[PDB]
Amino acid sequence: GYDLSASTFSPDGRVFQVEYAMKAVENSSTAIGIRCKDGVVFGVEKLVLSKLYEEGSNKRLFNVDRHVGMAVAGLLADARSLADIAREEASNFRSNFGYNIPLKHLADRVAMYVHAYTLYSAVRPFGCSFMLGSYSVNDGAQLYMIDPSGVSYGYWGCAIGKARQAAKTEIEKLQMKEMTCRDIVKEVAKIIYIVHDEVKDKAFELELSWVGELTNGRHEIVPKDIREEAEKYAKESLK
Amino acid sequence: SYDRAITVFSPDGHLFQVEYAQEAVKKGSTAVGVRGRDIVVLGVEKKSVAKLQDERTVRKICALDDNVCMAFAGLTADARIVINRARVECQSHRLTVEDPVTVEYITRYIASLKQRYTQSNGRRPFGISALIVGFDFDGTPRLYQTDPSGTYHAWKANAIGRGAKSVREFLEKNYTDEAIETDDLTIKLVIKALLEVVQSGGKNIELAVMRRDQSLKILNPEEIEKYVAEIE
Amino acid sequence: SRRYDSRTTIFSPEGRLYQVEYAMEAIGHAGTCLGILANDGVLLAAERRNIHKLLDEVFFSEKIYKLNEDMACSVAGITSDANVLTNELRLIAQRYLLQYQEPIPCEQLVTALCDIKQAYTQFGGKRPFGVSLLYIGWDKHYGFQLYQSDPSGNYGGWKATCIGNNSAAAVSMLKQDYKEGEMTLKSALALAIKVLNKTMDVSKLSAEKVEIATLTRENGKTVIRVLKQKEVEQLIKKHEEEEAKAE
Amino acid sequence: RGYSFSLTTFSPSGKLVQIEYALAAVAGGAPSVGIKAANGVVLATEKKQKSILYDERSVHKVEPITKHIGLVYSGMGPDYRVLVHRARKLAQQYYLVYQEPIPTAQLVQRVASVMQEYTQSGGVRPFGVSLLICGWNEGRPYLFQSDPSGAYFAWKATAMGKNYVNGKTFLEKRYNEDLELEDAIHTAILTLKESFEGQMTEDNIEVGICNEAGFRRLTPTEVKDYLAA
Amino acid sequence: RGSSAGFDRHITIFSPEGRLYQVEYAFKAINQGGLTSVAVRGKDCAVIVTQKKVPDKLLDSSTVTHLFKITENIGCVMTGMTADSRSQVQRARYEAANWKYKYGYEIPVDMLCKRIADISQVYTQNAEMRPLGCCMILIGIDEEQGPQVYKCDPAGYYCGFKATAAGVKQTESTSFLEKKVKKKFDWTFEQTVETAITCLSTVLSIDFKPSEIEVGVVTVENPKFRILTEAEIDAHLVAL
Amino acid sequence: SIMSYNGGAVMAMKGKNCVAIAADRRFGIQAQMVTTDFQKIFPMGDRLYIGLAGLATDVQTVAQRLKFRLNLYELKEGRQIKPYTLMSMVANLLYEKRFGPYYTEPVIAGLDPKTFKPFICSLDLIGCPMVTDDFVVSGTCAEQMYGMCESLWEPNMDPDHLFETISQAMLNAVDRDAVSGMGVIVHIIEKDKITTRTLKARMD
Amino acid sequence: DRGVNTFSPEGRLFQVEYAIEAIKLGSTAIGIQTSEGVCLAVEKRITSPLMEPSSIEKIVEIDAHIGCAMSGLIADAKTLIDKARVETQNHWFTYNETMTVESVTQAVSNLALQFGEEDADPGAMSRPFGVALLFGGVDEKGPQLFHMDPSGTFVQCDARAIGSASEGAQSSLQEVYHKSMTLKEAIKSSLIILKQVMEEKLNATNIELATVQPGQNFHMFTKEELEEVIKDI
Amino acid sequence: TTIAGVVYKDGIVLGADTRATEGMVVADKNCSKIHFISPNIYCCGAGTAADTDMTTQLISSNLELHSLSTGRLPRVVTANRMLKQMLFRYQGYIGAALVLGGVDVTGPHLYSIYPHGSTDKLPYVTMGSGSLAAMAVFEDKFRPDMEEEEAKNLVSEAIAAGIFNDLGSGSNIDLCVISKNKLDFLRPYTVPNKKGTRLGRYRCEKGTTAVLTEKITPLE
Amino acid sequence: TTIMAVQFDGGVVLGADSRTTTGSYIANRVTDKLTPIHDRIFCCRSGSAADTQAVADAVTYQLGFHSIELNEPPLVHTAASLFKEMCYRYREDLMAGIIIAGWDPQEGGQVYSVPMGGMMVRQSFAIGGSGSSYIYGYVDATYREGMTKEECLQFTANALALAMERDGSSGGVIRLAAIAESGVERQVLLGDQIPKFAVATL
Repeated sequence: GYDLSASTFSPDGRVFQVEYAMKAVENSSTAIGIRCKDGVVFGVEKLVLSKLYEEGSNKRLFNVDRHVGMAVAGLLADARSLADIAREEASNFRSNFGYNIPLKHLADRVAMYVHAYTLYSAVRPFGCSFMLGSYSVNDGAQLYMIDPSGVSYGYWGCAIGKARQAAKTEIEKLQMKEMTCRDIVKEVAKIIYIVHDEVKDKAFELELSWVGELTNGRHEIVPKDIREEAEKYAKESLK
Repeated sequence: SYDRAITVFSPDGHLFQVEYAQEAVKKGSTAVGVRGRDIVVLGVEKKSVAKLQDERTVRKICALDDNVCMAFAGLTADARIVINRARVECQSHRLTVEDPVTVEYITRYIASLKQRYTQSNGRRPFGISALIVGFDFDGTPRLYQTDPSGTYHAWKANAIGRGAKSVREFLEKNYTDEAIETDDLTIKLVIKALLEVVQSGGKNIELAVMRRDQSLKILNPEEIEKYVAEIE
Repeated sequence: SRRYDSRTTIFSPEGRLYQVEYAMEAIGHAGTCLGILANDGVLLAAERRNIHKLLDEVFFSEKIYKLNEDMACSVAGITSDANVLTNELRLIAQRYLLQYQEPIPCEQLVTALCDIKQAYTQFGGKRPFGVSLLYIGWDKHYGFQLYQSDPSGNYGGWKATCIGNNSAAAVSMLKQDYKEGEMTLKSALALAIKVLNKTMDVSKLSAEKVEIATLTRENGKTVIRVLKQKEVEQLIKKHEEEEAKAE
Repeated sequence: RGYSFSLTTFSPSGKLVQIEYALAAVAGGAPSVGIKAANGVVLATEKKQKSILYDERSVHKVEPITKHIGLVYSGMGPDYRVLVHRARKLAQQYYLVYQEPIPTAQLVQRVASVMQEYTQSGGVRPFGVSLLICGWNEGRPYLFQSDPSGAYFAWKATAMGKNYVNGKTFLEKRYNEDLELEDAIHTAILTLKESFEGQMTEDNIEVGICNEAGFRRLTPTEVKDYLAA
Repeated sequence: RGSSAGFDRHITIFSPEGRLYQVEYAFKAINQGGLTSVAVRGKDCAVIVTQKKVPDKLLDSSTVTHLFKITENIGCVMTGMTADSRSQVQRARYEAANWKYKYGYEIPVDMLCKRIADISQVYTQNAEMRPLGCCMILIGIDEEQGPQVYKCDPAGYYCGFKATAAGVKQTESTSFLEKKVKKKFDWTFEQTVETAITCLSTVLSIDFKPSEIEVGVVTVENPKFRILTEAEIDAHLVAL
Repeated sequence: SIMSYNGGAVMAMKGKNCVAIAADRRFGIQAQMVTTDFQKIFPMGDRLYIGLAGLATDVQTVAQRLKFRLNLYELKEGRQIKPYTLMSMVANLLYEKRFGPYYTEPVIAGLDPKTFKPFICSLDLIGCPMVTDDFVVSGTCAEQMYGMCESLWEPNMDPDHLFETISQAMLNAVDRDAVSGMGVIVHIIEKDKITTRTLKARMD
Repeated sequence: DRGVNTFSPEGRLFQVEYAIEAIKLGSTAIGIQTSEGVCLAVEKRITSPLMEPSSIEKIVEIDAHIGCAMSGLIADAKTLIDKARVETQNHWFTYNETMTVESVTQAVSNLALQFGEEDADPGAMSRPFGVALLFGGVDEKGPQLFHMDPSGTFVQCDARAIGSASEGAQSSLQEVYHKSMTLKEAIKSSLIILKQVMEEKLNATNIELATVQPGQNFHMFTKEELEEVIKDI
Repeated sequence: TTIAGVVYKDGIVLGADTRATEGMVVADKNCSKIHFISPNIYCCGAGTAADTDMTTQLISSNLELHSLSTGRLPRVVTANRMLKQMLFRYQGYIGAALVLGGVDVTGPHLYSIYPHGSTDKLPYVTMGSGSLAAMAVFEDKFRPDMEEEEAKNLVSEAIAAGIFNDLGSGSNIDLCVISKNKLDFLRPYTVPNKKGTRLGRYRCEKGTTAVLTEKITPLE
Repeated sequence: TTIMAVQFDGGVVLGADSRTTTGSYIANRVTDKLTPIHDRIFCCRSGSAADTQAVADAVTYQLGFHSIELNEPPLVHTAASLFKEMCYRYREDLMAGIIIAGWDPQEGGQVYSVPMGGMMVRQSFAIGGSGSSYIYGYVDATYREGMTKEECLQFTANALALAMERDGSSGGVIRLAAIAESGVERQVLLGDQIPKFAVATL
């Protein structure tokens, strides 16, 4: 009975309620994010369950500040909760220090909020991983990813979701360090379609959002003129 | 603050902690109250006298106000909390109404307090029942009984404690207008009901009688043997 | 968390409080403590437990703990929980004096501790105090008094009672050699040593294994006086010799 | 949010088993010996580190509370320190009220009343620490033991830790009531020798004395002088 | 051997042998990261060396670190659960700044390990919370005492060390490195870095690259905590 | 001046191996007396008395708050209090309500219970302790009996000289004060006995 | 083993599911809404002959225009019917109007499911209420009658029986009710159905009847008034 | 009140008067105004004397907590910052007027601490009602790095200048010399003025005072 | 009090008097009103000394904890914002007129005056204190865009010397502090090093 609480280690030193909560992320569809020379491009394989949902429901790409975006994967109600936490931390930073929050600090303030629910029996861990991404002129492009345990690492590319391992091999053969943001979007859409299973989970709507030098460091959804010119590019190499 | 639901429902709709607090009442010493025409008589059954009690301070008939006095059965320590909180409410009611309480008012206060610990967090129910007797300003005698559930009823005669299933079967066949006529014959109706339950017998009971103004007085031990010899 | 809780303040299906009844058995293996009411005083006769050879003699007693100018107690059970109770009785005894400028009546002090003890048996989810404890005292309204207070929170006034180990055998001996309205103080000291022989399993007494305190009135002032070692050794020898003159 | 229920409850035999199990934590700890002489109290314990890499001059097991009260433990290391910093705080809360150095009995009554509280408060285990507490007040030496229940006992001499029952029998032979302090330090070191399992040096033990000059623990230069005899 | 009765398996209450069965599992939680940290103090220096396993090619290796800067003069290395690691670092950084605000001088390594261990004791005594599955090793330069290497653990025990290891190969690298606390002083100068690296190199059998470890130093000539660059580590790794 | 509402004058004087404390007997309103038996000297020990002047509700409150804390002290500590320690007990009690103070300036006078060393003290209304070896005064006629005791006090007085000094310094001060008087009570605290003499004063 | 706020695998929220089974042990109460008034009739369930039956107040005044009928755990109702009475007086205080019968039922049923054991209040309900309540009165919309199951589900009913014999008296209410019957014919219909379902012999001591008309206020029948109705049955 | 401090070569010298007035009438001939904080830090106190008692006793107890926790000698910057952060918290409603001074491991340090919570670290400060008289001696005759005999003679001349010129100062001069080695708390360092010799004798005979009633209760 | 900070290309030059008055008595004549908030960020303090020393110690705590988390040397605007948030929350309790100057790698030598009330403006030079009123015409006449480090040191010294001459609440010595990329070069102008200005004849 070593797995009913987050305030309980296993006899081999594991907190299973944390490790069960990251099975919930592994049951969610794959969201990837690639840090390049000009910025960060997110991409979510958003599984649309019913035909009755409007195109844009259950949105997985969040704006947590005007320069920071958030791609989530996992239990979506927990993800919208942490998006509000990351918005409050980015708000309180500007109200106390007067400038846009660095992505290093914002990722660490939110990961220590996630970590705070891995310690007690009064709460459960969050059932979501989520990537953060921003661009500054001074700080450059940055991509951090926070696990349900509360650990935050910087990435050149992260691939949370079901096809986590299969998407990491596609990001690893990409050489993102020299490529620009309009070239990464054509590649993120390739990686999303190649890891999507056209047998198990049927319908899916691609969601793409960058933040980079071409937006003067603003995070926004990729426009449909550039989005459709990458979905057409992705199907042409899917053969 | 310890906020945990102690009294919860069970399948078939029972509150176990309320039912188990009523088993604490049935393990207590037997208390009998009957209601006469201008007299109310409370009597409790002292289980053991032991020749070493200072009997002044284990009396089970208290006095809530000048017009209201009660007798309990069950957990003696739970009663003393109920007796004292009823005495505070009887004084707050003289403060705000400029009148002594009615007997049904302090019965409602005791019952709603007993209901409150069956439904609040972190509390067990009181393990007591309370036979409350008194007189109105009109002079009508009253006799009430609260349960650990918080339910209260008026009674012509009632019995709580151990053996009360047999004392109430006695009183339902012997309570009439003729035995409730004389004030002394009303007092022997409690003593006859107690001696059916006292398994050792004798002058090992306690009994308090309250008439109208010139109010409550608990009867002495040799003043109780005068009635027990008149029923021998 | 509901898993880790033990539910200390619930009822048994027979109508019992387990943690109260389990605290009562902590006391039946504690030091034997008795109290006897006389016509001019009340005494306490605690059998001393900490009787090791390498113990010092710091503070006035081992299990007495005078509460007031006019009343003292005596504890048996958990030693540590008794110290929390006896600080609390001294606060109640001094909050009455602060509020009324009269000493606390002894029944009103026992009642107030027994409300604190009852409150841990009904709400809060804590364990009860596993301390039953005696009380001796004087007040204006009834004079010399003797009380006992179980961990349930109910109390009683006694003429002679006993708590601790072999209390049931000690009570029955106090049912027969105690006379109501006829016990002097010096007769009650000899009854205390008589009970502390057939209820202590050792061969005899030595006054390092007992502690006696008497409470009397002397010129309008209550004196509480723990008897010294020679004062009890004379009482042991007055009973160790008089038992030879009865067989 | 914090548990509000007692983790220490009565067993059906009438025992507080979490206290009885915290005594087992004490009786597995390192041996600590206290001896009250006629002009001082010596507190000695086995300060035997696990490896050579551990700095012996870093942490201390004989800790002063005031200038005149020090104490030592057998049991758990970290539970001692929360209890030894509150003891230092209770000793100064007395001094702010009364402007008198706290009596040694009064400090032990305040520390043990804390240790009682974590046997009854919600969501806490007891301390796994017994305390030998020494002090010099009113021209008299004092030695107290504070058990994990919260019970305190004044001792002429006693011992805790591993082999405490064998060690306390050794105190009952070699304890005179009219010793001096310098003759009690040797008999305290010899009790730590009756169960040591090795060759004890100036760094493998820790000695603290309390005479009318106050409390101090002995320097390792001073421990070597007493080990020569 | 070890008995168990009740909820000794789940909350920090006492075993029947008085063991804190739950606190001993947080020490197993330190080995879950798979890493080993080595700390050693010289005469004018104190060095921390830990493994740097960037297991993914896509990790930014500038962020994969276990060395942390608590104050300008106190450095840290962490071993164990990486999220519990970062929480204790922020609590150490916070407790070290209240010292400067309340007392006006820089906190010692003495009293920063003592306060962090007093926080960790509260987790081992309250049932509502688990211990942190991580251990902190702090280094620094005191004014009078010199170089200090102090390690606190999940139990709340914070003792001082001439040389410490932590993590998976902790026992293999304490039994090794206690043999170099033999004849004089483990070469107590600036090439105790070489003592720290060859200790970690032996128990891992790795013979590290320039960027497979990370080294943190303090000195008396430079009391500020510095993280060595991979060009500075390869100046030491090529010397052995 | 709110401490001149009820009036009052308490003075304590040190002798050789004995102390003396003295007070007036008048209870009053701003200029009106009600009783001539008002207690201002309270027995805080076997041979240790406190004397309180000032506002009469605080003369009664602080003496009861101190009797509260001292009886807790004497039960817990198992001994009688030392006169220096009572001084720190009063100084904690008066400072704990600093903003909104008890309007009393108490003097204490007693003997060390194991040395018989004489001790007198004076406190301000927010508890600033003054230990002197000559004399301490407190009340409405402070200046009347500062200069009166600066002349009559001699070091190392016998108990009979100490009574004739503190009583000639109380009488000549409160007969020069309007709201102090109606009698003077004097306690001579020696090692073997406490002698208490009320003495003939002007009843105007 | 499980908390008070726990859903069944069928999604039923256990403690409410068991508080509904508590009502089936309480005495039978009948309400009938006609266009000329509502009637509330309840079995008293006299346990002992020594019990004075004038204290079994299973029908109470809420305001002058609303009366309530209870079944189940009568002690649990007294906190609901006191919150009912204070809410009507707070509505009269603020708005100088009588509160409607629906909104008194809506306010009381907001207290159902307001229980819990995780900081719901410093004093909060540990458990749901073991009562069903039949509110009945005349508002500006006319005569109305409401049910108040412990799930906080409140429903307007034309005729509704609650208690130990509800399933069987609700089968009798659906046969004899129609939307134009009179209050005299509803009082009489509420006693033929109480005759089928009561254990003891139905007299004017073990029943309790009260009506609310549009003209008159709430009133409860006396001993002399009930004797006329029982002879008609 | 006249309190002063100075910093000499290898230590620090504090000084104070002994007069405590209840308005314009002298209450205490022999008030002690230099207060213990640690064995290396003392503090002179001016202004509200009950505030300086109950403030320096708390910072002394807080540094008694702090010293044997850390296991080393406390610092004068620590005693400063406990004082100034407490006096700022009460916003000047407690009148602690302080000449904190001492020698820690970093050297001799002296602070003046104003009741609103501002501090200042000078080689010489004076506080109190006779402070302006005592600064005139220090602005005249202070030079840096003096000997102990030169610095004790300067603080005693500064305190005496407050004694003979301020009405709220007098009766004696307390000194406190704190160095790295010694601690000389010189309680009557100088008696500049003493009481005149009584030319008469006014002792009353036994029986000069009439009594009304008399109780004698003997003691055990 | 007379405080001053002048920005040049590559850093800032600070300046203060040393006189703290308790009324018209000089309680301290050698104060350091240039409190270091971090390694390249100071503040100048005018107003209530208990207020400005408590705010500067609070912001030094908040800025040093900010820089230890972010692992970056902090911005001068970040320090000035912490002063602004401090003495705007407590503007009816803290009578504190602050000017913040410093250097940061991002946007160079910066000056921020946060006067009483808690507004914050970046200025190319700003003065504050009771003696600042006496030199507004002088600093507006001879300020020039593009002064060097030693040319701003002469300008801050001349303006503080003119205000010490006319204000009773200003005097003592001139404390200068030049903060640049390399570090802080503090200097004290004492006695005959204060710039002298001629009084009228006859």
